[PDB]
Amino acid sequence: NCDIVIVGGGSAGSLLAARLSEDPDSRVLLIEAGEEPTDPDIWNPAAWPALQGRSYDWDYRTEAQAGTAGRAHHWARGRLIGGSSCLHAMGYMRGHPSDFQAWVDASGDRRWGWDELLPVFQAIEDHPLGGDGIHGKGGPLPIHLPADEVSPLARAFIEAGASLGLPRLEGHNSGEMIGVTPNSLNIRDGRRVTAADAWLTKAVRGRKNLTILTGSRVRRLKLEGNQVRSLEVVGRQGSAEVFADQIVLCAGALESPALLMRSGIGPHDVLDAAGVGCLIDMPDIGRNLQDHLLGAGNLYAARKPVPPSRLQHSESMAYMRADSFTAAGQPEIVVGCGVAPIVSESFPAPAAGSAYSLLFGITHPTSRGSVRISGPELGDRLIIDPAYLQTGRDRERFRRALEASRTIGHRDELAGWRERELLPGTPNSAAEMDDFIARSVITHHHPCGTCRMGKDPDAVVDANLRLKALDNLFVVDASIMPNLTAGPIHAAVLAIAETFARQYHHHHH
Amino acid sequence: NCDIVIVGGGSAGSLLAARLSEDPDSRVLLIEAGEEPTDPDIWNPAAWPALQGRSYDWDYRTEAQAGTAGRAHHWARGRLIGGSSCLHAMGYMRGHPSDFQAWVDASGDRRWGWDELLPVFQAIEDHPLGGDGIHGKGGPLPIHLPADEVSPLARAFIEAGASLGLPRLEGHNSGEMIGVTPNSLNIRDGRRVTAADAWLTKAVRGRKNLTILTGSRVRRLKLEGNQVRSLEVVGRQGSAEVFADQIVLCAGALESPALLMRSGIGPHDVLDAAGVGCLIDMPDIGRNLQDHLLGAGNLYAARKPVPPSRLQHSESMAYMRADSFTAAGQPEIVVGCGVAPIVSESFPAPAAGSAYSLLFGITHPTSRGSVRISGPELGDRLIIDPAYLQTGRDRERFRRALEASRTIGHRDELAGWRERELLPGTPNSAAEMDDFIARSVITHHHPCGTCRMGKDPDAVVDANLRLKALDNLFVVDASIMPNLTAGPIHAAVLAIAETFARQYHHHHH
Ligand SMILES: Cc1cc2nc3c(=O)[nH]c(=O)nc-3n(C[C@H](O)[C@H](O)[C@H](O)COP(=O)(O)OP(=O)(O)OC[C@H]3O[C@@H](n4cnc5c(N)ncnc54)[C@H](O)[C@@H]3O)c2cc1C
Ligand SMILES: Cc1cc2nc3c(=O)[nH]c(=O)nc-3n(C[C@H](O)[C@H](O)[C@H](O)COP(=O)(O)OP(=O)(O)OC[C@H]3O[C@@H](n4cnc5c(N)ncnc54)[C@H](O)[C@@H]3O)c2cc1C
Repeated sequence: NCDIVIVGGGSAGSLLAARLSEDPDSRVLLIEAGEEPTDPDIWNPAAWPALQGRSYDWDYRTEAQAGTAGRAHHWARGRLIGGSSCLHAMGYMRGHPSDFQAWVDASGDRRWGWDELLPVFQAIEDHPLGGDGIHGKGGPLPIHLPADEVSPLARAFIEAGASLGLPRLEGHNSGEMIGVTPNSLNIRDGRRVTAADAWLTKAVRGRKNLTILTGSRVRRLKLEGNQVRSLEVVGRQGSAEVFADQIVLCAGALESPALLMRSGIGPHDVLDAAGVGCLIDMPDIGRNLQDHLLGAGNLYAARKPVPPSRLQHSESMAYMRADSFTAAGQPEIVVGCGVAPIVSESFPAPAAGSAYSLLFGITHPTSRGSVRISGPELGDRLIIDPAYLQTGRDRERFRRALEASRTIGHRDELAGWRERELLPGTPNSAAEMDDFIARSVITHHHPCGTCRMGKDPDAVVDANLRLKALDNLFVVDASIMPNLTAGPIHAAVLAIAETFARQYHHHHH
Repeated sequence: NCDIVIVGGGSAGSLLAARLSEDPDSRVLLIEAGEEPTDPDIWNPAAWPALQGRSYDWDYRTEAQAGTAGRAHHWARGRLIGGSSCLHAMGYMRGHPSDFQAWVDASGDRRWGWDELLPVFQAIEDHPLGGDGIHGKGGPLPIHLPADEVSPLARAFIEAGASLGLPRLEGHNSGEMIGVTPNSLNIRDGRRVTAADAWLTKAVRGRKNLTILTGSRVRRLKLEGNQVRSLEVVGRQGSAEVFADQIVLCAGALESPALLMRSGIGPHDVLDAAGVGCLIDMPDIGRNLQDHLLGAGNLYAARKPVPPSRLQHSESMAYMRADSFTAAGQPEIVVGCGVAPIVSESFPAPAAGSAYSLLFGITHPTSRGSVRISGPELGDRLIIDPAYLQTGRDRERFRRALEASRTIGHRDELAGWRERELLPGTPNSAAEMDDFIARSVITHHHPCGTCRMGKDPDAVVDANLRLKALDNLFVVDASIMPNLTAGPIHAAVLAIAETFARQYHHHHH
């Protein structure tokens, strides 16, 4: 019998399959819904917005969002070995130490603090500042600090921000995140590196104690007593039952609580509505959904042609406080330089090369949404409501983000690039700004929180990532995050899986 | 002062004048030796062999070639806006990915690899397969895939090759070059399209920051310190001095190293012999000259009249390995179907309509020749020795090419066209084959390599196309190619200029 089954071979799942199978005494099975990657374009960094909407994208549609001008949103997730890492903008941001302090407060466990995560991040990273005592050296995930390849537009953006008082950082990962810098990227020798590339190497896949099962979707967990006894797996040509001593869920922010709910584990009323028998009433499963938004966008017509970028198109995020460009601390808002004229569907697209967008957002939304299954079946669509822009705090912070973006946008340092502002123009009121923001915001693609880790009775998992009501079931992916990190969450997801991997090797047999 | 002077308005120069002047902050001067095109016949695709030997052709004469039965050869180059593109057989072949791999090995820079050149080619091309993720869409250079206009002879040729195992391709540009297909052509609405037509549009020529100076020959570059300070330009009614911050050489495979040598930059001994003072001893300038040859030809008497072709007369190149019609990979030899009885001057011409030639060649000659000035003046003839057929490898490969041609030529699929083989007949020995090949080969018109890009100390330019000994001087044309591509080199030349154009917009002010 396999000692451990991992469900979902995305970011967290790939790390786990590799790290757990390092113990030759433990048999590991990885079950992944998608196929093995065959698309060449996904290893081309500049083709990243061009692969969602394709075969290996799950492509969800949220409920209409009252906070975003009644707009419904498309959430793209990866369905292949590598998960969302094969689709991602490949930016690497650990987050800010204060982001993780709130995890310690929520979990009651210092292992989720910056100080304890430091060696964890280090184990993950192969970073050119390795030796720092801060950044990792020799880890499987390459971190690349762009310098020469940074587009001239992005450099002018960086100068604009620096001149307002933002300090110059080397990447966002030293523990200091407020400031001005090119985003660090998971790139090596010009080619993007996925979590699957980094951990699921030829050598790893060759291990006898590791089995990878692709094209295979886990439909239900089967319970006996206080334990998961088996998994029903649906494959191309039939379903089958897999037995395991320990089960780790890595299906991501949407698919993990979905699998739980299909299995009879979740809010009783939701399960009833979906026609699923309730075996374990867990009211928080699917709740506390969080995501970052980006206003698309503070659009500027360009004085000269904008090139299609030597990198990943969103080259530089400037995190900052909402009220000052000089103040330090935990970020509150962000403005990013987009070397593509990125706009939501509420706006006509400008001819390519003719314009660029400053993207603006808030780093720690207080809005909280939910996901729920609509039926027992795999193909029954999830009901996703991220509750975008529902709180006054989120709306107000968003106004400051927009203002900050326009302030950076109109700097002399960008006068070589800027012909004029196309969007928003000049709103005369909070109402008009709110309306522009509502029409412009799009997902930053960081859903998380739906199986929240916490020390309170109704949290979904405890500090050890164990589902509270059962004894051999863990959730180890974005779904457990008590709160969003300031920026992109891939690194935090990887850190979650690595601390779980360590915890596992630490206690078992 | 002009920020940039471009020398030579041929293929590379036209692209550069257009692309660089897109930055309205940079003043661009294009200096072209020829006049503006006035000859109507050069926009008639079937008149292409009829315009060389005319007013706007430079018409060089090589040294007698010991490897080609002591024959001297005529090299025709364009002298007009558009350069060699106004004279060309208008075939479009990117080359094979392995061709460019050797550029990466020579330059030490991945930007010269197929993967990096892919978007470059894409930016250039307006191709009916655009959307591919391979072929370009919307670019200034139209690529036409002939179908209905392909002559019946060429179709029979294609069938002949297909029946031996060659796969059917749609053009040569997907990354797969071995196989059978009509050549793709730079044609739109029946009319040929030059590089000048494509990039130097009315709108482009109307820009205030672009000056085009025709009838003007650059005689010398003037040096101060490690920089070019000015150019001596010779016009119809006198000479004059032009100042510039940056100088880009686009004078082509012969005229670029010539201008360098006249300027005191080149092999010290060669400059002495030509009576030019040596300011910078650069031994490789003028060396590593490469060119493709075509045997003219494997001549067949026709069973019925051969029409003067609805296209460009050489409609179909079949690239292949030398030892098998079924093997894939990088080409080694080529056989092309000529809907004209093309023969070298060593053979009497057959009456028009009475015969056709299969043209045969090797794709990657290992022979290396040289160009050198014979004096300081513009009208002092270049000494050109391409060293045709000097290596045993080139001679041996050529025998396989001839054999392949005769094998295709005698196929049942061509029995409707073939009356009998006129040339070579049947040689009984390697010696007799070598002699026939030596008398029959003519230039394919792809000279290149004379200012070779490389990472070694004595290369002429570095990976960035900057002349190694100076700080503001670039060479951006066929002269920089480390090696020939498998087929015609226009696309590669255009790719060279486009990656330079991108590199320029990327770093300056
Ligand atoms: C377009 C896009 C761009 C992004 N860019 C960035 C970025 O630039 N920087 C950053 O930090 N983050 C980025 N992210 C977010 C980051 O990629 C994700 O947060 C991270 O990959 C989450 O990892 P995960 O393990 O929680 O889930 P995933 O990586 O999504 O993995 C879940 C896996 O489980 C599989 N699965 C799901 N259900 C089942 C089932 N029932 N049975 C079997 N298998 C199943 C899925 O097919 C998938 O492989 C981006 C996300 C997207 C969509
Ligand atoms: C007859 C013929 C047919 C061809 N057919 C094909 C084909 O079918 N497919 C293909 O891919 N390739 C073909 N080629 C090759 C292709 O045309 C050339 O390789 C390509 O045009 C090279 O471009 P270039 O910029 O390096 O030089 P060119 O296009 O030759 O441009 C050089 C320019 O510099 C100018 N110049 C030179 N010296 C000076 C000076 N000192 N001062 C000012 N100006 C100067 C010249 O007048 C000319 O305009 C053909 C070539 C020929 C001759």
